[PDB]
Amino acid sequence: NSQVTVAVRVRPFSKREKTEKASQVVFTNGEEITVEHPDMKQVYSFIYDVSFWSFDECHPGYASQTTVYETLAAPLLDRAFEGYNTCLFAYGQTGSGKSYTMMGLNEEPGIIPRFCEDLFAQIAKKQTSEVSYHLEMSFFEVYNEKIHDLLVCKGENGQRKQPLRAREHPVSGPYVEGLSMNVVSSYSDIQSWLELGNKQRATAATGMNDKSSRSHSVFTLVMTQTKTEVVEGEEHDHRITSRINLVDLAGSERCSTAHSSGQRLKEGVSINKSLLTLGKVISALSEQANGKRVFIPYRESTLTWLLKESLGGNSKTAMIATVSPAASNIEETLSTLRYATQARLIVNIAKVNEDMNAKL
Amino acid sequence: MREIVHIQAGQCGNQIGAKFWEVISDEHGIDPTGSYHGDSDLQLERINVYYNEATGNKYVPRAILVDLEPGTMDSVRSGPFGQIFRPDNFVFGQSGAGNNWAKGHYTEGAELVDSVLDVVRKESESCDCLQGFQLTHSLGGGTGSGMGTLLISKIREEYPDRIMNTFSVMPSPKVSDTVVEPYNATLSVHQLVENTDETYCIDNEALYDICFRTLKLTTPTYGDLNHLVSATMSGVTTCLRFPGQLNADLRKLAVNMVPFPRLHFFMPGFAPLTSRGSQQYRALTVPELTQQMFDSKNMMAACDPRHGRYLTVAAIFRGRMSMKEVDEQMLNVQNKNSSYFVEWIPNNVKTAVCDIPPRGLKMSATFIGNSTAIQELFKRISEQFTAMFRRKAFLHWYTGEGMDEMEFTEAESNMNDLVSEYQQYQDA
Amino acid sequence: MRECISIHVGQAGVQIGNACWELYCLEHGIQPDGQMPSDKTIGGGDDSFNTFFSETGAGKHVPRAVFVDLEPTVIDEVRTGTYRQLFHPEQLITGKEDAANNYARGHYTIGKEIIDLVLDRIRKLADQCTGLQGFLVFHSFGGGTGSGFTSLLMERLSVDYGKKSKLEFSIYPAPQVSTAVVEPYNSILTTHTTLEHSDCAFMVDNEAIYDICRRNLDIERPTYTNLNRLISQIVSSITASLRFDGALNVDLTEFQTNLVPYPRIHFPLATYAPVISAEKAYHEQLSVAEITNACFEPANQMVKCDPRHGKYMACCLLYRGDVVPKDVNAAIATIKTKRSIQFVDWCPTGFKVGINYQPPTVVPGGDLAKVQRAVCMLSNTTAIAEAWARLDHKFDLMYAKRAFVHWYVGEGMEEGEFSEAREDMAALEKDYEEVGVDSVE
Ligand SMILES: CC(=O)O[C@H]1C(=O)[C@@]2(C)[C@H]([C@H](OC(=O)c3ccccc3)[C@]3(O)C[C@H](OC(=O)[C@H](O)[C@@H](NC(=O)c4ccccc4)c4ccccc4)C(C)=C1C3(C)C)[C@]1(OC(C)=O)CO[C@@H]1C[C@@H]2O
Ligand SMILES: Nc1nc2c(ncn2[C@@H]2O[C@H](COP(=O)(O)OP(=O)(O)OP(=O)(O)O)[C@@H](O)[C@H]2O)c(=O)[nH]1
Ligand SMILES: Nc1nc2c(ncn2[C@@H]2O[C@H](COP(=O)(O)OP(=O)(O)O)[C@@H](O)[C@H]2O)c(=O)[nH]1
Ligand SMILES: [Mg+2]
Repeated sequence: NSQVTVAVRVRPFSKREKTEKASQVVFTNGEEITVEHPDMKQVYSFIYDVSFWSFDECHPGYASQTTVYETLAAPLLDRAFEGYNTCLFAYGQTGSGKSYTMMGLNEEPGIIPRFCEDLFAQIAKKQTSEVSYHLEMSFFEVYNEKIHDLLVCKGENGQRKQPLRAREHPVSGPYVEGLSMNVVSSYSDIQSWLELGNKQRATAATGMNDKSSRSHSVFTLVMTQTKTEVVEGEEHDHRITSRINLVDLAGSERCSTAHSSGQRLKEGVSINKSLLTLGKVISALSEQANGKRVFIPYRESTLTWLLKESLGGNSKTAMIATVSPAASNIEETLSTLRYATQARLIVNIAKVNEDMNAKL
Repeated sequence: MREIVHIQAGQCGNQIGAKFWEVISDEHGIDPTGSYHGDSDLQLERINVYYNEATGNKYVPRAILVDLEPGTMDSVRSGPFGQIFRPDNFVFGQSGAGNNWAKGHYTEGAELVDSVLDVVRKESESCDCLQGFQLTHSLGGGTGSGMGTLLISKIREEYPDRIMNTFSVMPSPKVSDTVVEPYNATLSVHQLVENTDETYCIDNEALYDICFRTLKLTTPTYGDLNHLVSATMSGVTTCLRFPGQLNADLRKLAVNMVPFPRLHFFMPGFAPLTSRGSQQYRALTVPELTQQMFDSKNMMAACDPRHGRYLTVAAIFRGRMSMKEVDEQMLNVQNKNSSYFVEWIPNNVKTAVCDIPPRGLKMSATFIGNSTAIQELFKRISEQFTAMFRRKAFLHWYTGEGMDEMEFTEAESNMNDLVSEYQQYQDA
Repeated sequence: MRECISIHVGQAGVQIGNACWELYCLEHGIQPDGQMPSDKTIGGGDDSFNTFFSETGAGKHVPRAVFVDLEPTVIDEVRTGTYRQLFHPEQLITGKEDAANNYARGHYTIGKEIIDLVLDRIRKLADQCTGLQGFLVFHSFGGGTGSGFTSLLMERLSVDYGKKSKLEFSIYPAPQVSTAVVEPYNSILTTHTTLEHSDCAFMVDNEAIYDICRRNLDIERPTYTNLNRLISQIVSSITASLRFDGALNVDLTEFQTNLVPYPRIHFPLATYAPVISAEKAYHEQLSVAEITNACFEPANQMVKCDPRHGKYMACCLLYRGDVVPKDVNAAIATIKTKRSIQFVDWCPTGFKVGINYQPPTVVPGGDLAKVQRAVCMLSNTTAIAEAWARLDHKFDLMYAKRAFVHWYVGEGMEEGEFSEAREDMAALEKDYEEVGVDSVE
């Protein structure tokens, strides 16, 4: 069923920032969220289903990473065992610390390693001679509407890209043609692979910051569930398959300010197109929720199209967005909320239905 | 200072170009030698949109031809206007595909496409600033579909900032001049909804019914059916070649008319079409054209529009006119017939006007429209398609060039999915 | 001395300018060929004033105006037209592609490497005069060349030149009529960017002049010339103060003060009272009471905005010709005596008056008639909130389905930008309904 469940987070100040005394602006009154332009002209108000807080380490309802995992991840790990595909997104501009929320650090681990570790744990709980579990992995990206590979190395001649395709099987949905799939049992192994993937990622320094991204990044984990053992002879009449797709996304990248023509501009354009189409897709899902019949523009983009079976249908999803509270960065921050306004899924709607008179 | 290139594939594209250059040459004052015998300077200020120049005031076009069989080449050259074209641009090969899309996307076109692009690059680089590309290719058949689609793909990998546009004939319900129209057509749409900014559907049946009813012609011919397509093509760029109180271009018609990008299949129309006696019994005013244009029968799709609503339409009038009357008539059209229009667009019409009219009339007009009623066309093809593919009728001639069943199934979805999009807006 | 740079943009601005100069030249006694038979015969007089017309030692006059586009079909019509040997042949074209009626190409992809030529010529024109520099920029909503380029130019001229008077005789979108299907977007964004930099921004519309021309002058088949001559006579009715001599004159710095109470509310309307042909020029007295009553009629307005559902925050009247000011004061009193009109409580003065001695003139081949007086009205009112409340409702629909966007993001824009302007416009609506509340003590 339709399970969008968008979330938003608020980081703390840095040490550098607390030295410079970044003027706090973003405030709360619990579930509702407010912001106050330092001109003190108007107050914008945003509601979401869920609201975390990581600015004051002492305040009630504090959002530590344990809370993040224990509230968002666990339904995914649970549903995957039921045999359903799931997906998790991530929005956020550079400086809002998506790296802190997803990956985290050794003393405050983020989401990824917790999810993988709990998967390992439940595997080692259910692992009997009656049942087996196989886990396979893969990693790719999106850049100027093309597709590449990251896990796989390349030729030491020049910019030896990895040109790939997207094709459609009539049953299992779309896939990639030429892709590397690998096997896993150790968390350290996936950490190694993930580092090897994130190194080759498509990036470029700018006047803003050296470490910025220009390419979306998919991390795919295929799960397998083999139980079918015929009582009158060993025979796999079927085996359940279930997918997990994490993805990292780039920013909104207003280009009227960062006026640096060439490729830096021709990549941000495609990036924003992908964001737009993803937003349309989620806004369509929220209406699919309500029993109404509608169209979905799956085929209009690429990253939507390699997700078609994991996003739609009986599939549980999510999304989160890191931000920055420092009033110096309000503009980018506002878009970082204005993209995720799906809280009003079905409010203030007219109704006209007459299908009564069911009688003799 | 801007530019348009013309590519011409298959039999249809070549026989159409042989009447399009015949109409443009008659408007800019050109003669079969490629010389000038016009009357007004105003025809030469923007001749550099379609034509190049030459040594002795001769003018030569940016026309390119493709065909994989010379059976048309000598038909053009041995004609009235087959000799100004640049002989280095008459590309060809041999051993035509024989209405097999596979032979014109994989095998032969793979040999000829670089020889085509070697000329396309020459004709591009010799321009100052570029706007977009034009093309004239049939579907259903072979060469024009396969090689044309391939050219589109290679270009929009090469030159994506700029525009692309096609004037593509389509198959028809009643009669088919080829037994494998649906298959080739579906495979063509799989590679033309992605890599296009606008394409204009034309259907032979509509031209026939038009020429039977209105002009009351007795002995038509393909060469005179093409006279309406050349007219339309001419009108679409009249905003570009000439002045205008409210100018336009190709890109303007693209932005205004294509709300979401995949729905870029048009339904054209021209006015005032009348018989050789019945022009005395009519008046030349804006409403006399406006009632003729939104009629069901002056369209070229063989698609009853009144089975559906119009997402957006356009219009290009030509002559000394009164814009108040134009805008008022369009207001009344959006008023009386709201059911044939969409509510979530407030003004489903725009305009565009030029003040330099054609050689023989005081007034003229073209009409363009993105209607939902194209839906019933594609419902045919898929239907026509799938029952044949349920039994694999003519498959092996297509698998015999390194293909797979997979490549068909994809295409089918990409049409059916598209159809569903239109139906989303067919209801209120 | 007093001077005014004029900067036309887009097919609206240039087709307007070719009329404004046709009129200005016929007033000051000039032939289109630059020279001056008039003062050649008088042997004196400043009448070819240095306000608009720079002057060389060789007797030839060159106007202080420039105009731009990115589609040279227009400027070539000038260069070949009747007026080719008048203007400076720095008529800045970069007509390599149009704006596609999007704000994005006009303000960013083809707004870079091109704007600097315009700024250079503007400096070249300013450094020629040690005097007033009140800008007049004639553009039009909807289009890209007239929305985005203007939005880029004003925000830069506010940086270079700062505290000078900047104005805009912009054109408005008709609510029913349109020649486009993207005017709402391309209008709301422009309002957001130009709410701050500009000082006043007059507004006219295309539907009201159509309806006028069918009503009064008995015209059946208008064009896109006849309307522009009315815009040009409006502009003359303003600039007569700066050029010519008479009783009560109004410089450009006065309009921005008297009519812009708050910084954000600077979007007035406009009107010309006498509009008549050679037949109806007779059979009528043409007093001042008749005129100043006609100026407030609903039909003689120039935007389709009923004022009776609104209130006049401020108003300025500029007359011409043989005038007797006690008639003007009697007219103002007769106006405030009425009850259909409603002024606010915080402006019992409201009115302003400016008089000039010159008559109007005629553009031969035109519908208007030789008279002995004429009048112009400008108003900052509150009915026009409706003409914004519709536009956002023409916006909120489309954006609900993220439509007509993919081009825009395709030329360097963030979608969330839309979601800012809708707010900064909505706040504006609240202001036009905040002030309408009368104070309480
Ligand atoms: C002497 C005269 O004026 O007769 C007309 C004429 O009778 C009519 C029927 C012309 C005639 O058109 C046809 O014969 C015709 C018949 C069937 C299908 C298509 C065309 C005409 O042949 C066509 C021709 O139209 C033009 O000249 C336009 O420029 C047309 N170009 C050409 O016809 C042309 C083609 C090749 C070489 C030279 C000229 C055109 C239309 C749109 C944009 C650009 C050009 C004209 C005026 C007429 C004749 C000659 C009878 C009409 O032409 C068009 C397409 O608008 C058919 O309806 C109009 C109305 C005219 O009244
Ligand atoms: N009053 C008047 N308006 C005009 C005239 N010509 C065009 N317009 C207006 O121009 C608007 C169309 O957009 P424009 O402002 O012209 O944009 P543009 O000049 O084409 O510039 P681009 O959009 O970049 O192509 C419409 O609202 C018309 O009313 C004219 O001659 N007189
Ligand atoms: N309108 C029009 N259509 C044509 C003409 N000649 C061919 N066609 C269309 O072109 C199709 C034939 O495809 P074709 O171009 O011959 O394939 P090719 O042999 O590979 O080039 C048919 O469906 C016809 O409808 C013509 O003169 N006029
Ligand atoms: Mg323009």
